[PDB]
Amino acid sequence: GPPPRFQRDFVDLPPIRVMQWNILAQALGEGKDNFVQCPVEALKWEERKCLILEEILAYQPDILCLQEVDHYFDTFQPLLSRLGYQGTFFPKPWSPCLDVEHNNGPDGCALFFLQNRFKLVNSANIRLTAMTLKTNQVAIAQTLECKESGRQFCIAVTHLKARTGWERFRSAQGCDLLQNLQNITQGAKIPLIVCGDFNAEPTEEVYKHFASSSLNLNSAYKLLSADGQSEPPYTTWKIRTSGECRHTLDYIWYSKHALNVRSALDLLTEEQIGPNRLPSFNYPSDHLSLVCDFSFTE
Ligand SMILES: NC(=O)C1=CN([C@@H]2O[C@H](COP(=O)(O)OP(=O)(O)OC[C@H]3O[C@@H](n4cnc5c(N)ncnc54)[C@H](OP(=O)(O)O)[C@@H]3O)[C@@H](O)[C@H]2O)C=CC1
Ligand SMILES: [Ca+2]
Repeated sequence: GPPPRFQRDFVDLPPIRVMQWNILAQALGEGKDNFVQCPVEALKWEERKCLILEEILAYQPDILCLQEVDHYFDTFQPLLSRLGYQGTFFPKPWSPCLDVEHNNGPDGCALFFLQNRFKLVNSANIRLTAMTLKTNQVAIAQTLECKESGRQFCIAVTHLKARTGWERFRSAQGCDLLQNLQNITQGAKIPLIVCGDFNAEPTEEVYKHFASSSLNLNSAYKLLSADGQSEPPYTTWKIRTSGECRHTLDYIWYSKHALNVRSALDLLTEEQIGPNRLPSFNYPSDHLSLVCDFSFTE
């Protein structure tokens, strides 16, 4: 069928468009994930590189928050720079990509913004800790200033520890991240948007901490549901040796009292995604991109 970027629609709910995407590290896609039903030819870097850029070009985001970026310096930083994006990259200290014999270096988080829209006010590369234990996961938090209005806001991207058995570990990481954002936003004086692959479904403690934080954060993709009270049924969908995995791990959190969600990019239906799920010949990651338009209240 056609590329998913031709199937997904924006639900209507100087806007700022934020895109959240775990793009699937090249070294991990070929060497560790064991996508037993995705053809190997669809995982080639040249094919994936082109599909990732096409997704970004389709949605023309003002802010791009990425995880699992192992081709920052050779691909995404130079190419997106030519399109007007300023980039920041922060690698995991011990990336699993380094376990692959022909990898392209460590993966990590990246944060891109359109230079002609925003001025960079401050930036922090945060190594997440779990009750003071130094972990292998990271966050980037930047304060930006709108060059037209003068409004400042904070954008953060993170990637938490994966897999079952790390629920308490993820909760501690999230608490550290929230603690950092408390400091950077001066007690919610600055509006906040947090993008990440939290590697946790809404039933996990880490989700509840974000949902009950005094930062007053809402999850943007809940607004796709009828009453706006439920997270989407999935943000990642693939088939491993272990079995078919379909769950919600990706979120865009936002200051409920300071930002309004104007739109959200809808999900694929079961019929549209195809029997072989993601990734595929027409989509380069096992996670769907999340895209929302925000506006400042009043
Ligand atoms: N540098 C070196 O020399 C050595 C590296 N290692 C270590 O391996 C460790 C792994 O790194 P870490 O950051 O903790 O990675 P995580 O445990 O947090 O996640 C594993 C990565 O593969 C994806 N994934 C999800 N489910 C599975 C699965 N069932 N099987 C395989 N992959 C899956 C995940 O994506 P998603 O988020 O979407 O779920 C994720 O990106 C590192 O600490 C590294 O130091 C091991 C030996 C030597
Ligand atoms: Ca992955």
